[PDB]
Amino acid sequence: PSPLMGGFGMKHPPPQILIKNTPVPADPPTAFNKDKLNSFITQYSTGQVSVEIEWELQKENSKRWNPEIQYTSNYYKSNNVEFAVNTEGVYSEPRPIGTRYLTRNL
Amino acid sequence: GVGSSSGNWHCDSQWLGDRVITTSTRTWALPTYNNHLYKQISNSTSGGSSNDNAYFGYSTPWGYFDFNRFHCHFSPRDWQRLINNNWGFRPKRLNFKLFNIQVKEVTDNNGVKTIANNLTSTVQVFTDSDYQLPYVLGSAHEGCLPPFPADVFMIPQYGYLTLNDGSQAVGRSSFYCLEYFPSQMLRTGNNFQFSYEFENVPFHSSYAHSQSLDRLMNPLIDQYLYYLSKTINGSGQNQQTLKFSVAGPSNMAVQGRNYIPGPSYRQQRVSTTVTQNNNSEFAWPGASSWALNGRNSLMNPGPAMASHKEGEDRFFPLSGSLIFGKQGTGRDNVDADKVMITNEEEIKTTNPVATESYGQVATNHQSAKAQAQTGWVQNQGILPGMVWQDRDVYLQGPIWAKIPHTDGNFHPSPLMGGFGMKHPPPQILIKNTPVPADPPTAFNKDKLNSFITQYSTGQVSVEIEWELQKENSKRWNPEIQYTSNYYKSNNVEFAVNTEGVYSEPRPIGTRYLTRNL
Amino acid sequence: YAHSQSLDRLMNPLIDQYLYYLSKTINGSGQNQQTLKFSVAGPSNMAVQGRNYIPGPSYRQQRVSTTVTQNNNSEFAWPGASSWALNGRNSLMNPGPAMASHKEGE
Repeated sequence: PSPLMGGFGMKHPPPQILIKNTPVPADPPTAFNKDKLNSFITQYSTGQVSVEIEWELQKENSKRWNPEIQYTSNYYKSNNVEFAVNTEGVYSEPRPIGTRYLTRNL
Repeated sequence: GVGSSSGNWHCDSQWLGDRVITTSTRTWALPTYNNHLYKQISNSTSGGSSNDNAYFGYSTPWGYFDFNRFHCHFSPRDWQRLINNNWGFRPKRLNFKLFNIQVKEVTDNNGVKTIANNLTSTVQVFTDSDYQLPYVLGSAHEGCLPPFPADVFMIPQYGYLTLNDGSQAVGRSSFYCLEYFPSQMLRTGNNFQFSYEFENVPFHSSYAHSQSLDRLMNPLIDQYLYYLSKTINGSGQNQQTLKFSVAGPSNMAVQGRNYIPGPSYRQQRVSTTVTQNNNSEFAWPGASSWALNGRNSLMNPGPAMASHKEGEDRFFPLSGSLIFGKQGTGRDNVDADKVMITNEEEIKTTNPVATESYGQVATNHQSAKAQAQTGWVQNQGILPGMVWQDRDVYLQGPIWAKIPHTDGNFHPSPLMGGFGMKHPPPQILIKNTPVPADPPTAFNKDKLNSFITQYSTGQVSVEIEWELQKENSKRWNPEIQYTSNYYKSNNVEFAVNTEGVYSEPRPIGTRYLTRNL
Repeated sequence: YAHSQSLDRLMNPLIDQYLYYLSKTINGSGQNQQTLKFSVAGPSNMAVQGRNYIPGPSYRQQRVSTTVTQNNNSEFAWPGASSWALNGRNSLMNPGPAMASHKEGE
């Protein structure tokens, strides 16, 4: 049951976290009306969110003699730095990076 | 504190063996009522009326909290669980919370409305725990908690009636000031709560009978009792005789019985196929009613009686059943497709049909001359040996009522359905404390007439524990159960539509399982 | 004590009921005008509201005026009286079930 787009398949994954601004009615009429209130004060909210994940690693103990292939940046000069902001403040990711650079036997 | 919440949102149901605990939270808004005043009201102030509609009373600046409807506590799925699996239920415990109070002030300039917080204002709340105020709950009024938990609702205004003579009052009339009670005062940051234990009440019967009261005998064995079967030998003069026969399976109508159907008060019969009705106006003139001090009141819904015979579900008693409105239905002269008419067909096994005579009685002495004469019984009171069922309760219907404080009563189950209690859940009264505007700088003895425009909002929570009575039937074949229909439709029943409006498409009773007599 | 409320006046005079009542059976004058119209029972029509409790039992009595000229010019003390029978003997229903003596102003 490994997910086909990649990753870890779990029967009990991290739960969904749901959030909502509590409605605040505007001034109701001074005579009773049984219909649900339709007039509300315009509101929004802001805040900080933190997520901390501990990951377990599995180290390599290869006996390969020659050097491996490694992900690296290229020294050649360019207008911008890869994985940084440009002059207008926009961050970008210039390429997809996988995980398979070290090698193992079958 | 201002920046700390006074309570959390609690809304679910727990099914714990023979108990179920329901919890509901809603958002409410409370305006200022009556400009903070007590006003005398009457049909004179309403514009006049007939004698049957005259009244005298008072409206107050207070509002009140009502949750006396089953959909305030049960979701449709929870109601399905309850009614498909239990013979009975009753309420045991109640807990009530009021929290997250917000008071807002409104300022209206020439062309702009500004709403701001008033951090130092208060709301007053109290419970009528000694039952000293007129009890207006138990009259099937609007203003309860909405069925859908996301709907924000407006708190209804409190008012009451007292003794009247036309539009005038007599010396026996009572005036009540609600400020003459101790109440808790809450700023934004305070909360209110209380607990209540229900009286011991009988379980509601969430079952139908699989036997009829006139079919309780063994269909294979004769009785050892005889009945008169013939009075004349044959055609001709002077043929008088007395012949007796054993009552048995071939003649079940004449068998001796130990118990008889309950009381009746006949209603007029109305067909939903309008062409079958008489071409005249008979809604008021043809209705059953009772009189009190010269005033006529509709007998509505009246004693619990079966709505119709077998195969006559198009007929309904004129004012013998609860009629609910569909979502979006108006208030004046709406068509039959806009309303929902309940039917108490499940009680036809013990209760007489609402639109029929109870039976026949002898009205003379036959002799050799007068023949035997009988008369119809249109209203039959209680007799020893009578059995009956009470009216069913509905997901949209009321839960409890207060039994009037009187010398005597009989079977005080409320006639619109539910649990009758001498000490029901108390009334909960709430009001925004008046905040005067700027007073003059010279003393004036008159009471202040200028106030800051304010309203309040908050959350309310109600938790009820209910005791259940489980079925242990030995019936072999499967029962009837409430179910949804698989066939496709534009909307889902008991859900919202594309515009966000929740609706309840039908009334749901409680009587699907079966029991013997 | 006496009651300061009437059994037919126990409702809130400001709020409608959520129950309907049949209000019209004919559209208007003429033939074949049958219809069914329903209305909300509210403060304007208190006589048709649904109620939970009803007045106690009755056993009707003959009415006698202390202004004698208003009474019928005949003897009706025994013949017009309410009674019950037991083993062929008639007894006056006296005083009988507890009922209100008269209407308002009578």
